Amino acid sequence: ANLAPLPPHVPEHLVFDFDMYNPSNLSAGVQEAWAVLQESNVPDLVWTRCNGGHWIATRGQLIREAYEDYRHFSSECPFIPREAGEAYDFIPTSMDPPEQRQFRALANQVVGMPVVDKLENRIQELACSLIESLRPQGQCNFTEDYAEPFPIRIFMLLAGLPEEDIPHLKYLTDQMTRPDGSMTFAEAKEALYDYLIPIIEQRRQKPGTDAISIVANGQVNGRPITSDEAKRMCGLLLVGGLDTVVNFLSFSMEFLAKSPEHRQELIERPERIPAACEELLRRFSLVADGRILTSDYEFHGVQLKKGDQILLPQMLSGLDERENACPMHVDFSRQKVSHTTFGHGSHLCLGQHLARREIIVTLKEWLTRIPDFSIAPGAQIQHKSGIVSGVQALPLVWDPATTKAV
Ligand code: HEM
Repeated sequence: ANLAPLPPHVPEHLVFDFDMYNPSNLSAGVQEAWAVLQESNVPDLVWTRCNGGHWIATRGQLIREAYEDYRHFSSECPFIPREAGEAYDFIPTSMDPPEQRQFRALANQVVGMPVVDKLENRIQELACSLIESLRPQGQCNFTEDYAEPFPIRIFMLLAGLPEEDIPHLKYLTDQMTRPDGSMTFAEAKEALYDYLIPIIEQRRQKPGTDAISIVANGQVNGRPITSDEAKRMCGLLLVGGLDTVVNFLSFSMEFLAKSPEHRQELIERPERIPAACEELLRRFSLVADGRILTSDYEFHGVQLKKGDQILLPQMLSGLDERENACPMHVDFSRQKVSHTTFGHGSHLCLGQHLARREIIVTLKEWLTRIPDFSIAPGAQIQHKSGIVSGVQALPLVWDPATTKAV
């Protein structure tokens, strides 16, 4: 890899060239690959020369800490590389309190608990339809057959966007989280905003009841939201809607496809599913963004310099043995599932209730109809890493004679 020149103020012993877009031991799994940052030979706060050079807090306590101190760690540049953090202007994430506060309130109206509760029937229906549709096939490509359509259509439904725009939209968000080099972030950004601008003006003239209409005609600071702000808020919703649960579902199903005992457990004790959901969210956490130093600052003995970027992997907190014993083992009965999978501080994920709902429904509905399944033989499952990690393909197979329509 191409390392960037070690800045003068960075100690050589703090260097650890970890590449968040292509971790060295990715073949062992993306979480495993990131967990190497937590080995004994790695300091708690290191500096990677990769992707332009930036710090990485490797421990749950430091990640939580930095996330709570927005005064030193600004959300103004939350992505690595720097070009990505700059071209990034999403709302409410590119804002630090108290500003993001109002915008966070409005985004909550469109994805908050009340919306989720109201959409629960639709969510349940879709899961049941998708699964009953596959149950007899005796096989499927989970990533394209379920993980993608289930959450995305629910989001398209909630946003009032045609399911026909999904391919184009999904490619653009994936470009922002796991860049393939085809275009810069600013370009993926633009392409995404190009799609929204007309829609926003449209729903501004003729407001509807969809999320985009609600956002576009919402109010912030006691006054109306601008088209720009509406667009920046919606760009983020698109990413959360098309590139989060979509990826997380595959990590969990890959796992269940190999854990017959874990499946049996939720089959018999469905009351355990919400706990299983939280534990899988810990073990298969997948997000990693960060902050930018607002000024020179000494953190846990390390001298941080104004302008310095620091990755605070939400993914690492719950994997930290200091936070959970035997962090790599999945135990649905963990007395306390500690994690920051949905973030920490003033930017706690607003779509986590929807995510949990979607996850719990999948677990229940899938295991009901298709209790016994496994990964297709010879299949090699591969992961991908970035601001949000995912799974390349997930071929599953099963005996329809063991399934059952409900
Ligand atoms: C498994 C699913 C998901 C995970 C793991 C996840 C994770 C995250 C994380 C870690 C943050 C904080 C980032 C930071 O502090 O810089 C965040 C913020 C946010 N997420 Fe999610 N998210 C998920 C699903 C969703 C969904 C489905 C939506 C729906 C559009 C969504 C909407 C948001 C919003 C609006 C914010 C901004 C909150 C703020 O800045 O105050 N997320 N998400």
